[PDB]
This record gives sequence, C-alpha cells and structure tokens, in this order.
Amino acid sequence: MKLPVREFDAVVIGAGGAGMRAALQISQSGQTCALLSKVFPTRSHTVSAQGGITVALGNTHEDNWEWHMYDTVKGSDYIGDQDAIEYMCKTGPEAILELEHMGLPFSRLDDGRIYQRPFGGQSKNFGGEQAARTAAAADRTGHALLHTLYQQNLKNHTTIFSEWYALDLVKNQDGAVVGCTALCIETGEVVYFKARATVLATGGAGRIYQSTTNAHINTGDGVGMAIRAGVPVQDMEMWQFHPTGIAGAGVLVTEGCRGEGGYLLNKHGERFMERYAPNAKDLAGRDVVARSIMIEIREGRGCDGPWGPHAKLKLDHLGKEVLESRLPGILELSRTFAHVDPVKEPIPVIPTCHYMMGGIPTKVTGQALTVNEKGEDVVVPGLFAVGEIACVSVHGANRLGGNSLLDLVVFGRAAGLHLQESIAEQGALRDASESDVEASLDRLNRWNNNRNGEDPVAIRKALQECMQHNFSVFREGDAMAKGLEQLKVIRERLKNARLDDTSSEFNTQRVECLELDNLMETAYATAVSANFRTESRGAHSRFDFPDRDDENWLCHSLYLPESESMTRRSVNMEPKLRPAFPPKIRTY
Amino acid sequence: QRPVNLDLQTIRFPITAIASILHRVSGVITFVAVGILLWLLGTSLSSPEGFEQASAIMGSFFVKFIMWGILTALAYHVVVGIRHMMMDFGYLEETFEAGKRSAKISFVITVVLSLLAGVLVW
Amino acid sequence: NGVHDFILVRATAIVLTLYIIYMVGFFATSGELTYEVWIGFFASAFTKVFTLLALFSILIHAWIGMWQVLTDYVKPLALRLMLQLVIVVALVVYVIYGFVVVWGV
Amino acid sequence: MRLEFSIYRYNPDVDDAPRMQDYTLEADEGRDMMLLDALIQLKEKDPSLSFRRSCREGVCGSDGLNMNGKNGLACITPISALNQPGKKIVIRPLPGLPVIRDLVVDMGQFYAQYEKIKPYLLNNGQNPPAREHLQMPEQREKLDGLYECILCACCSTSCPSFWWNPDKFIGPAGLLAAYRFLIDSRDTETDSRLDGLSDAFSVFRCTSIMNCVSVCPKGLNPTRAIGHIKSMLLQRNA
Ligand SMILES: *Cc1cc2c(cc1C)nc1c(=O)[nH]c(=O)nc-1n2C[C@H](O)[C@H](O)[C@H](O)COP(=O)(O)OP(=O)(O)OC[C@H]1O[C@@H](n2cnc3c(N)ncnc32)[C@H](O)[C@@H]1O
Ligand code: HEM
Ligand SMILES: CC1=C(C(=O)Nc2ccccc2)SCCO1
Ligand SMILES: O=C([O-])[C@H](O)C=C([O-])O
Ligand code: SF4
Ligand code: F3S
Ligand code: FES
Ligand code: NA
Repeated sequence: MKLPVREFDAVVIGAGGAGMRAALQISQSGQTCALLSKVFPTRSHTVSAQGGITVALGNTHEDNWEWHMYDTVKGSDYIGDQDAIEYMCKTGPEAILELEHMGLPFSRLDDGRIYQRPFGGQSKNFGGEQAARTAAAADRTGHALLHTLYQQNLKNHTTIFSEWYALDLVKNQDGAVVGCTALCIETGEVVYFKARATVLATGGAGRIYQSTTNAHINTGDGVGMAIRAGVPVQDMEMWQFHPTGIAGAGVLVTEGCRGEGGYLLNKHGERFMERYAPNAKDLAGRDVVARSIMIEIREGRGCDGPWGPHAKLKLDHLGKEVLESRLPGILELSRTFAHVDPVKEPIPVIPTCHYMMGGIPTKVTGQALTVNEKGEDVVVPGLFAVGEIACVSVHGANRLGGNSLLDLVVFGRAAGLHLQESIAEQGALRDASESDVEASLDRLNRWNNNRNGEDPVAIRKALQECMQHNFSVFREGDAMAKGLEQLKVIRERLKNARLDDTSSEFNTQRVECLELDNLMETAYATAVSANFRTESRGAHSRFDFPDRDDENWLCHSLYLPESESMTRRSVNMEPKLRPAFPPKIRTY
Repeated sequence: QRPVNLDLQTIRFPITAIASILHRVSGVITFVAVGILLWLLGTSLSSPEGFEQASAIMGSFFVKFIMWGILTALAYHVVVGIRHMMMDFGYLEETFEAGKRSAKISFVITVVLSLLAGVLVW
Repeated sequence: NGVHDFILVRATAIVLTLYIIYMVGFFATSGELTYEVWIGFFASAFTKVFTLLALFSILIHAWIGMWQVLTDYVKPLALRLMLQLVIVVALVVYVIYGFVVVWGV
Repeated sequence: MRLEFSIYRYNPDVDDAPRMQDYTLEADEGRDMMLLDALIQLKEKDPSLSFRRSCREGVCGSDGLNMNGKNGLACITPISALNQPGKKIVIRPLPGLPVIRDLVVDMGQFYAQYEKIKPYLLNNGQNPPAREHLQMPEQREKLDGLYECILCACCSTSCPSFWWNPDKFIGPAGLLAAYRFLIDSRDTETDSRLDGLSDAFSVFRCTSIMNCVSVCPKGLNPTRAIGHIKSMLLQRNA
C-alpha cells in the first residue's frame, strides 16, 4: 500500500436525497459509513427539485397505493418492474411521513395535514378522475428535502467526506467490488476507501446533452464507473425530456404549474393538449406531452422570439396570490431567465433533457446486478446503487413526476434496512491487492501525463451536440447509426485529451476532465442502446419503428461493457399483494 | 498559511453600515471626551478665578473647534443610538429600505444638532 | 451574560438621554452665562443628584460599550486586559472626580 | 463588445500572495449573459481558473462571490448589472474566509456556526401525532422567509461582526436558521435552545449593521430574524 487506506463497513458515493437517506439508515443500523460527495452535500441536484413527492397520503382526497401503482406501471409503458413498483408505492406513505417527522417543512392544508397538489399521471380508481397526490413545499420541495436530510445527518454525526471525487471502483481478484479511489479536491490527495458495501448514489447525467435541466455536476460518474468496472447498465435509451424547460435557457419550471391549473398554448392559442390527450390533458405523461409540444413546433404552430422556438405555458389566470404562495420559485426563475413575469404573461417553454430512467440494475435491496454467460441475473458482490443512478426499475420507459424523490427515499432507506443481510449473504470479500488499487488510478494517471493532447472543451461540445441532434425526443434509424459512428470518433479523441492545469490545490480542471470520461461512457451507452431497441415505448420514439412491440421488446435493454454489445432482461410482472397489471394500449 | 480577502477598500458598504461604523467611532470619541469635559467643568467650578479661566479657554478658536467636534460626535452617537433602540423596540422596521431611510433622517438630524452646537460655541 | 449587557446598556442610555435633554435645556435658555447663574445651577440639589446619576450611568454604559469594541479589535489577551484595566479605572475616576467637584459647591 | 475583468488569483504552490489578473472576453452585443457564463468561458481560455458552481439557477448556493465590491451569486448576476464604461468588472472571493484557491473559500467556519445552533428538529416525542405532525397554515407561514436559505454565505461574509469573531458570533445565516427552529411549532426545545444563545457573543454581536439583508440572493432578512431571537431571549431571561 502506497496510498492511504480508509476502511468502513459502507462507503456511500453521493450525498443527494438517495445517498443521504441511505447513510442515515446505514448508520442507525449500527454500521460505520463514509458519505462522499464531490460537492458540499446541500448543493447536489436534489436541491433543485421543485414540484414535490408523489405518494398516496390520502390528504387531499381518499387515495390508495394501488391507484398509485397503476399510474406508475401504466406510466412506465409496462417495462417498470411491478414487484418493485409495488414495494415503492406501498412503502411510500410511511417513508414520507418519516421525513415530516425529521422536520421537512411541507406546505399545509387547512386542517394541518401535508398539502398535496395534482401532477401528471395521477388518477383515482385505476385510470379514472384526476388525482392530487404530490406532497409539496411550495415549489421548493427538493430544497426542503435535501436540507432536511443534511440536518438529520448532522444530528446523527454521519462521517461526511465533502468535496471528494470518486475516481473508479476497486475490484478484487474474485471480481468483487471492495471500495473505490477518490480524489480530495482541496488538497489533491488520493485515497482508497475500503468497504464491504460500496453504494453508488451519484445521480443523473443530463449534461451529455446540449440543453438540460440538470446541474453542471450531473455527469454520470456512476455510469462511467460501473462501465469501467465491467458492470452493465440498463435501459440507457430511456431519457425523460421534461416538457417544460425554459426556452433558450434549459432551466426547469415545475409540472406544478400545470398541476395547479396552468396549461399549454400554441401560436394560435389552441390548448392543444386537449387534442393530443383528451382525458388527462396537460397532466398526461411526460413522454406524450413532450412529443406533443415538439409536433406543434415541427408543424409551424410553435411560437418564436428572443427565446427561440417554444410553446406558451399560461399561468396568469391562477392569480398573483396563488402564484406567489404555491409557485414562488418559478416566478423567480421565469423573471430571471426568460425576462417574463408569469403573473401577466405565459412562460416560453420547450422539452428539455431532464431525467435518466436508465442506470445500474438493482434489486429492491439496492444490490447491483449483472448477468452470467447464460443470461441469468447475478449479484455483484460488494456493489449497490440507489436513486437516479439506479435502474430498479420503478420508472420503466417514462417516470412520473413526483416519483423520483419518492424513489430516493424509499430505496435509499431500503438499501440501509437491508445492508446487514446483504453483507452476510455475499460473504467475506478478499482484499484488494496493490495492483487492484493501482488499476483504479489508470484513468487519473493518463490525464496527469497528457500535456499536448486534444482540447477537452471541443470534445465535450461535439459529444453534446451529437446527442442533441441524434438522441433527442424523436429518433431515426439512419441518424442514430451516424451519431453512434461520430461518438466512436469523439471517444477516440478523448483518449488523447490534455489536462492544462497540473496543480493540486482545488484544481477543478482535473475534476472536469475526469467528468468528461463519464459523459462519454454514458453517451456511448445511451447511443448503443437507442439503436438496439427497434420499437417505440415511452420516451424512446423512432419513425422507423413507430409502434410498441410487446412480443419482442417487453423487456429491459442491457449494455454489456466487456463486449460493448446489447442484450435483454425480463421485466418483472409478479407483484405480491395484488395481481399484475397487464400490458395494454397506453393513451392519455 | 492561507490568505484572506478583507481589503476594506475593495468592498462596497451601504449607508446602514456607514451609519453603524460611525456610531462605534462616535462612542469611543465620547468616552475620551467625558474626561475632557470633566476636566473643564471642575476648573470652571473651583472658584470665580477658575470660571474666568474656563471662559478664556473657551475663547480660543482651536478649542471651539474641538468642543464642536465633541458635541457633534456626541449628538451623532445619541441620535443614531436612538434609531438603534427604536428598532430593538419595534418602532422602526428592519427591512433594508426602512434602514436606509432611518439612517438618512439620522444624518439630517445630526447635521442640524451640529449647527445648534456650532452656534452655542461661537 | 449578554441579555444583561443588552439591557443595562439601554437602561443607562435612556437615563443619559434624559440628562442631556436637561443640560441642553439649561444651556439653551439662560443667555448671559455669569459665574453666579452657573454656580447656582450646579448648587441645586436636582442638578447635583442628576449629574452623579449620569456619571454612574456612564460608568456602566461605557464599560459595556468599550468592552464590545475591545473584544472585536484587540485579540492578544494580555494587551486587552491591560486596556480594560485602564478604561475601568478611568471610568471610576470619572465618577469619583465627579463627586469631588460637586460635593464641593 | 469587449468585456474586461479583474479577477482574484491565488494558488499556494505558485503564488507568494494573492494578485489580481486582467481578463478580456468578446461578448455578443445583442445578448446579455450571467457572470457565471463569463467565468465558464474564461476557463476555456485559462483552464487554471478555479471557482465553485453547480445548479446555475440561484438555488444551490455554490457560487457566492464579491462582485464589484458586493456579494451575490454569479449564476444570477447579469453582466449588464456589473458593466461600467471604462471600468473593469472586479471579482474577488467572499470576504473574511480563508481562501483555498482563486475564488474558492474554506466555508468550514460558516458550517461550524450553523451546527452550533443545532439545525434539526428537536421533538420530545410526547403526544405523538397519528400521522404527520399537524401544522396549521398560520403556524406554517412562520417558516416562510427562513427555510429558503441556500447556505451561500453571502450574508455572513458581508457582516463585520462575523469578520471579527467568526467562532463566537453565529452570524446572520446561522441565526436565521436558529430562528427557523425556534419558531417551528413542531420543535419542543425552544427554551433549551434559547439557553444556549444567551452569552455575550452568539446573537448579541449583531448590532443592526444590516449588510446581511441587501446581499441575500433569496431576499431573506437575517436582521429581522435576529430581532425576533432577541425578543425571545429577553422574554425568557429578563
Ligand atoms: C434536475 C431536476 C430533477 C428533478 C426536479 C427538478 C430538477 C431541476 N424535481 C423533481 C421533483 O419535484 N420530484 C421528483 O420526484 N423528482 C424531481 N427531479 C428528479 C430528481 O430530483 C433527481 O432524480 C434526484 O434529485 C436525483 O437524486 P440523487 O440522490 O439520485 O442524486 P443527486 O441529487 O444529483 O446527487 C448526486 C450526488 O452524487 C455526488 N457525486 C456525483 N459524482 C460523484 C463522484 N465522482 N464522486 C463523489 N461524488 C459524486 C454529488 O456530489 C451529489 O452529492
Ligand atoms: C455619555 C457618554 C457615552 C459614551 C461615552 C458612550 C459610549 C458607547 C460605546 C463605546 C458603545 C459601544 C460601541 C459599539 O459597540 O460599536 C456604545 C453603544 C451604544 N450606545 Fe452609547 N455612549 C454614551 C451615551 C449614550 C447615549 C445617551 C445613548 C442614547 C442614545 C447611547 C446609545 C447607545 C446604544 C443604544 C448602544 C448599543 C449598541 C450595542 O448594544 O452594541 N449612548 N456607547
Ligand atoms: C462590529 C461592529 C462594527 C464594525 O466593525 N463595523 C465596520 C467595521 C469596519 C468596516 C465596516 C464596518 S460597527 C457597529 C458595532 O459593531
Ligand atoms: O416538474 C417538476 O417539479 C419536476 O420535474 C418533477 C419531477 O418529478 O421531476
Ligand atoms: S440568508 Fe441569504 S445570503 Fe444568507 S446564507 Fe441564506 S441565502 Fe445566503
Ligand atoms: S450584517 Fe451583521 S450585524 Fe446584524 S443586522 Fe447584520 S448580522
Ligand atoms: S450555481 Fe447554484 S447558486 Fe449559483
Ligand atoms: Na435511473
């Protein structure tokens, strides 16, 4: 060992909602736990989540976790694993009430109970009347959630390694994951964090696109880490494009706007969601709403101006009082980024890359999965994932608003509840050898030694433009094949990219270069997967295969890093507490 | 050991902060001034000769200038101190706006007292 | 504790504000300042008491205030305690010298 | 149109002390960017320039800076609000904190003051609710203006009292947080919290300088929160 070794029962990589929940739980369950984050924990993307948490509390009206299950399975266009979705919606209420007891400042009904608002994909009685089940703190729910969780972690004295950058997983000779190496951003010191359970909770990767609602820090580090370790990633082609990013800025305005009564208009003032989704209207699922807006634009019914092509999101009829009380956050965002006051004018919006349905496949326990040569699932000893980085999968081909925050909490908690069983089940793991650790550092070492290589800024811009043009809302056989080819070129350039800042004290260039490798693996995996799935389901839409194919594609797609090829995994359809919801035609 | 950015000449201070630093400075000045006023008072009271002697000291233009400074610093500490206490007791609002208005009115009131002081001393 | 300071500093500031209104009153309404009308004012029981009260008030109010300043700008312990010593003695001197000047009138 | 900057630089393995460096940036005339857009662009041309950022929407609190002498977030400060004919745009680290590198400050003492006031729900468990704690809208409104804090440190790093005693004075942001728990109806440790805030320094170093309010990117008002704490302290100890 020529590298300091810091040993813990668990190392949680990421301190967003998922990671902070898991750490809290792992800790209370009596094991030692290091919580790593490449930013101060309260600056993780969860902080920006607006609309709230979808969960059947039954406060605004009688509800039923089975109704929420139906909505989610239907919303996922039938490739969401039903046993896992069952677990989420049934467990949810308890998990969310628990956050309220940690002090989360929810908004309130007149009787004192948690406020819930309508949101997209919400129905009573299995597809009936519109429901209101998203629990909220104005439109700052993610902020409220994240701060509350950090506070709980302070109160529990969690051991937090703030501003450490995880480089790569460390594997032992048996193929088990036994921790990871990380770079302390302040000092430059590199360390091996040794663990019996390494929990990836690194969030999404919207920055592979040219326009995203995601923070700059969403670079798919978890995807890249898994891939480089030989761990497969799943459903990578399933990218949710939120319907309402601010045109010309990418900054999100919550679906809360529509849940509170706002709606979308085109250049002629048609409320076109009545035409495209006669039932749920503006509160239809996101894949559908996003496509609808893009069709309106492509056919010359979109609007224009300083912001570029867009649809109008009309809110002014809700009134100043309701706007300032339930939606203060988008008031600020619209005035600042669009120069539009929502109280008097519609907000210029356009679909914007938002959330990553794909990720590392996991069981409900958070344990990461791989497949052997016969295609059977095999647990990866030592590895776990929770949150946006994971693909459980509870979101299938299209996530419901409100369901990500629920996911972080339910699954972060679950990984913690189950960690002891998971560690016992996997057995003692053999120590990493010195070169096992050294292998983790190869990628870092290349950057440190490359001075005259290519400019990483040009590579990132090419990467992002490629994804924007070829793997956006509508996709095409030809364009995707060409995009994939360009990525291969871009990816070769990156193996020769230079790092111009060579210093060690808070050197952010090195971090951003390291990040770019992860943008690249994520983009590549996405593209290979998008070409592979020759059908249209949820957010994945192709003109060359416009239809949903339940005979050939009622399944997850799986990217295998060693061979760089694709395969399939079953979708689970065996809930324990009620019968499976059978695949059927999905319209809103 | 790590540097710190605390170069006061590179930082903007709003009126409220100016008001506040002056309140502190005026208070220190007043503390010294009390001794001086006492020194003067005691002279002026010890005998009829002490009194004329005090008048003669008050005659000097240099002394009038200082005595004016003392009275001005005192008026300032007092007025701005009352502003402070009106905030503490809820008579003045604590928004940034309210804080700007009240600082300004305080300056104005002080300038007036400073003249009434100048007159009293001339 | 700090609630104690907060209050005493303000109580004394109220007393001192009254004393200033009183002394300003006098000075602003007497014109010709002969040695006799002067000594007459300060001979008055009212003025003697009020003045001694003011001196006590300055003792407390300025002690608190100067303490606040010192504990912001004077870090080294020894230099600070010395400056506190000087300042406290000065303030006490003020009150005592005040007693000797007025009881002598 | 040409944009000119004077930016604070410091790297302990190169520099003996801090220094200001000049920067130029061709900008599109007909379009107005944020300071963070500029910073990110400057880095493309000088890769060694370090600064913090993330959400780029004024929510995460990463990129507090001192801009033309006044604190704020780069990500929501438009260039047009900083630009003056024949002057440079001057960018320096938040004042009073140790500087790690370039525009990156060590926020440790800021986070320490936050922890000192115990920023988490303290509930004694008696009279548990059937489900969520019931909190009426009137009681919930008391939290508005307090929970929105993004821990950016714009306020505290602009407070002289915090500069002189960063380890004794809690500072505006922290006291804002303390009040958030002091008036949460669900928190039952109000008295005990106040007993820990009674010394000469924690709260009382705040003397209404009011630099906190003007810089808060979220439009919060520490002065007012502090005022309320002071009342509670008197109601209890006087
Ligand atoms: C983008 C977005 C998403 C969003 C939303 C609003 C916006 C603007 N509003 C939502 C809502 O109202 N309801 C809901 O259910 N979901 C909403 N979303 C989606 C959701 O917020 C995100 O999926 C979710 O917040 C992700 O949470 P998660 O815990 O999974 O991840 P994160 O918040 O980004 O945290 C990432 C952490 O990982 C650390 N990290 C990343 N890479 C590294 C490396 N290399 N080393 C060490 N740490 C790393 C980050 O520091 C961070 O701590
Ligand atoms: C008579 C001689 C006086 C002297 C020598 C004096 C001195 C001081 C000093 C040194 C301070 C501390 C300064 C700081 O913390 O910045 C102070 C604070 C203060 N002064 Fe006075 N003062 C006098 C009279 C008065 C009067 C009449 C008032 C009434 C308005 C007053 C109002 C205040 C108030 C309210 C504070 C409190 C601010 C705090 O608690 O920090 N002072 N004084
Ligand atoms: C700490 C404090 C003051 C302070 O030091 N103000 C200040 C000092 C230097 C530069 C600007 C303002 S003035 C009001 C009393 O409390
Ligand atoms: O519209 C939102 O608030 C947000 O985008 C919600 C989720 O769940 O992602
Ligand atoms: S109160 Fe305002 S300035 Fe102070 S830390 Fe919070 S958001 Fe930042
Ligand atoms: S800027 Fe500082 S002194 Fe008090 S009102 Fe403010 S915390
Ligand atoms: S970058 Fe998140 S606040 Fe400016
Ligand atoms: Na995912």
